[PDB]
Amino acid sequence: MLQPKRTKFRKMHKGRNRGLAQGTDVSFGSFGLKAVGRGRLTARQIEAARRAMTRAVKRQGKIWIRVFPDKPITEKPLAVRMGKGKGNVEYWVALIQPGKVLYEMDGVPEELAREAFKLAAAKLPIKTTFVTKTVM
Amino acid sequence: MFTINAEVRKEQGKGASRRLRAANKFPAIIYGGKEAPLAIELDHDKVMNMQAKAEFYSEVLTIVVDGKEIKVKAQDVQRHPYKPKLQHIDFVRA
Amino acid sequence: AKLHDYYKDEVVKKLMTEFNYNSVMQVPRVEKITLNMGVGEAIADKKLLDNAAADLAAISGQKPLITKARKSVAGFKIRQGYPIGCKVTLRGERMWEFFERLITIAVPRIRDFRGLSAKSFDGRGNYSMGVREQIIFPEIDYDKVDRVRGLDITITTTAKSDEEGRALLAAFDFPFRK
Amino acid sequence: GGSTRNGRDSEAKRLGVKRFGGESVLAGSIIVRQRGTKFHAGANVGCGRDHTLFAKADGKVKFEVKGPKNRKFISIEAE
Amino acid sequence: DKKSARIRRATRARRKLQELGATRLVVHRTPRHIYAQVIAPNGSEVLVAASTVEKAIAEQLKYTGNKDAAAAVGKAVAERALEKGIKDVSFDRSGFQYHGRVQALADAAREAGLQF
RNA sequence: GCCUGGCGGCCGUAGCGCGGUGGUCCCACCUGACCCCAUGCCGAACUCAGAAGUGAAACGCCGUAGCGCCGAUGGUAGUGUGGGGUCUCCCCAUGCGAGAGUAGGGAACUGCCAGGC
RNA sequence: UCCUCCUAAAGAGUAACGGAGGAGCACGAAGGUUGGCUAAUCCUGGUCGGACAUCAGGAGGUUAGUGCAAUGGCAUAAGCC
Repeated sequence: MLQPKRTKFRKMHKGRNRGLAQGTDVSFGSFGLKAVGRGRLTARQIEAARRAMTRAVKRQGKIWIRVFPDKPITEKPLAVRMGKGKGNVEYWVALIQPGKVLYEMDGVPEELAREAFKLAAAKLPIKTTFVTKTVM
Repeated sequence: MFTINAEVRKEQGKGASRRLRAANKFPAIIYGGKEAPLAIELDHDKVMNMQAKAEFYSEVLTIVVDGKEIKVKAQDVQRHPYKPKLQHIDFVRA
Repeated sequence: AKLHDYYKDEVVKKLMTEFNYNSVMQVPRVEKITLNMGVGEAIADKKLLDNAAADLAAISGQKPLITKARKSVAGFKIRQGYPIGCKVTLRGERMWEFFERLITIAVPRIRDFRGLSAKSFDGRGNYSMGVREQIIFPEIDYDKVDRVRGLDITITTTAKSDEEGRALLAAFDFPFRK
Repeated sequence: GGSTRNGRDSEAKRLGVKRFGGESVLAGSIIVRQRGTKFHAGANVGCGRDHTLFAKADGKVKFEVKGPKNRKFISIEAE
Repeated sequence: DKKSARIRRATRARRKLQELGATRLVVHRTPRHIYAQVIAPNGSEVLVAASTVEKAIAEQLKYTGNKDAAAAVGKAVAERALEKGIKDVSFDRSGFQYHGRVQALADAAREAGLQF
C-alpha cells in the first residue's frame, strides 16, 4: 500500500521540515479532514485511519487520500554485525501540518458529522477537525 | 448597508502587523478610486461577526475613518492557515 | 509550347469567380513532378541499365544519379552502398512539353483509371499516378521499344488547399476518383 | 556503496569581480563550461578552449545586464 | 522568411565582426537596389554611404539593380571613404555568396581606392 | 510631423488573439537566363538580366486594456542581530523582505545614415 | 594513482561503505581551413518487394547528431558534406 512505482531513487535524506505549509483548501472533494497537529505520518497510520473512516461511512462512496508518502525509510538488524550500508525498506512516510488536508470526499453520508469526519474517526496519532469546501 | 468605524494605522510591516494581531483588532486597506492607499485597523471579532453575511463581500458598504465616510467594495482576503479568522483584507473605493 | 499557352489562359481562370473574389496573386501552380525508375539489383553488367536510363533522361533536364539505400543492414541482404534508384526528376519547360504529348497521344499503353478512389490531405494536392512502368514516351526513337522498366511518378502544387490542386490537376485529365 | 572516489582537483570558480582591468594581461575569471550564460563584448575574446576573458587591446570591464532575451555581457571599454 | 540560411551566414559575420571591432562595409542588395554603408570604428555610427536610391548616381541608370550600377556603388563608397581617409575595412557581405554584383562592387571599390 | 530600408541599440511596454492598412516610394512575389558562376544531376540552391503582372503569400504599420508582460500600498513566506519561553516552535525588541495576486503601468522607446511625402 | 557531479551552506574549502559514474586512450583521420547544408517523430501516398525497402508533402522540433563518465558546451556548428 501507498508505494510509488518504478522509482529512480530509494536512498533519501530524513532531515527536518518547517511544519507550516499552506492554509487549508480542498481539491478533489466538497468535504475533508484537517490534521490540526504537526510532524510525520506513516503509510500504516494512513491505512489504519482509512480502515476506520471507510466503516464510519459504512459503504458510501470513495474516500480520496490527500497524503501520499513517496518517501521510503529503511531498517536493518544489528546481526551482520552493522555498518554494511542501509537495509531493506520498512515504512513510507508523509509530512503533516495543522492546515493539511488528509482525506477528501463528496459522496458523503446523510448523518455526516453525527457519524464520520467530526465523529467516529479513529486510529490517528493526533486529533483532527472536519472541514468544508467554502464559497468565500 | 453596513457601517463600521476604523482607525488609520500608526505603524506598518511585520513587527507592527504582529503587534496589531493581539486578538482585539486586525489590519486592512482601502485603495483605488483615484485616491491614495489607506492602511486601517478593524475590530478582530465584531467585524468577523458582521462578515458572516455575503453582502459584506458582494454589495457596497461604508467605513468611517478620520471622521470621513468612505463607500467601498470587497476585493481580496487573508485568513489563518487552520482557523477561519481574519489576518488581512483588501477594499477598493466604490 | 501550345499547352503552356492554354495553361495561362483557360486553366483556373474562373476559380472563386462565383464568390466575392478578385485576387490575381493567389492562383494554384505546378513546376516540378517527382520521378524515379527501377534500376533493379544488377551492378556488374552496367551496359543494359545505362542505355534504358539514357532513353528516359532524353526527355528530362537531369542525368541519372547513383543513389544509396536508407535501410540495408539486417533485413535485405545488402549493405549501405547499395544503389537503389536514379531520380531523373522532371521540371520547367520539359514538363509543359511532356504535357503536350500527355493525354493527346501518350494514352494507349497506360491502364485506364477505373476503380480509383484517391484523396489528398496536406493542402498541396499531392497525387501519384500509379503507372508502374515507363510509358514509351513517343518523341523520335521509340519504335525499337518492346521492353520497359518500372516507374514511380507523383505531382505536388504551389497552393494553400488540396481543393485548389483539385481544380488545377483536372486540366491533365486525372479523375481523383472513378 | 563506498568509497566513493568523488574527485578532488580544481574549483573552476570566479576571480574577476566588480570594475576590473589588467596592466599587461586582462584575464577576468578562468572558468570551465561557461560559453552560453555571459558573453564577451569589445576587446575581449574566448570560447575555445581557453576558459578565460582574454583582451586583445587596452580597456576595463563594467559588466552589462541589457541584451537580447537571455544574453548578458562582460563588456570592455577604453578610458 | 525563406532566408533562414542567409541569416545563419549573416549571424556568423555579426558575431565575428564584433570580436574584431573597427569598421564594417554593410553591403546589401535586392532585385531593384544595391546598398553599402561604412560603419565607423565604434561599430554604431555611419561614416559614409552609397546606394542606387541616391539620385546623384541612380538617375543616370537604366536599371538600379544592374552589375555596372553595383560597380557604381562600389566606386561611390570607395571615393567617399577615400575623402575621409579610411583603409583596412572589413568586408561585410551580410550572409550572401562572394560572387556577381557583390564581387563587382568589391572589384570596383578596390580599384576606386577602398581597402579591404 | 508622416512613410520606409540598412546597421543596429534596447530586447515582452516589444507577446498572443482578432480586425484594419500600403505599392509615388521601398519590399516581395513576379518576368526571363547567353556570359563570369553553379550542380555526385539541375538557373532547384547560388547567380545574372529586368518591369508585362500583383498587393495575395512575404515585408512593415496600427486599433483592441481580454489574457500574457511589468506591478504600488497592505499583508504573507523567509531572514540578520538581540531577550525570554511553553523549545527545530512560539512570544517580544529592532531591522530587512520575497514568490503569487490586487489597484496602477502597459498594445515600447531610440542612435546613425539613406530614400520618399 | 587519474576525471566529473550532488550532499556542500545565493565565493572556494568542507565529514560520513553519505548519494552515484568513469580513466590509465584512440583518431593521419573524426586534424586544418574555405564554401554549401541541418535534424527527431507521426501521418499521407506509390512499381519492380515475400510483412516492411522508393522518398515527396504536410503536422512539427533547435525533444537530432558529437569517442566515452557526469557536468556544461555545440547549428556562427565542434553535427552532415
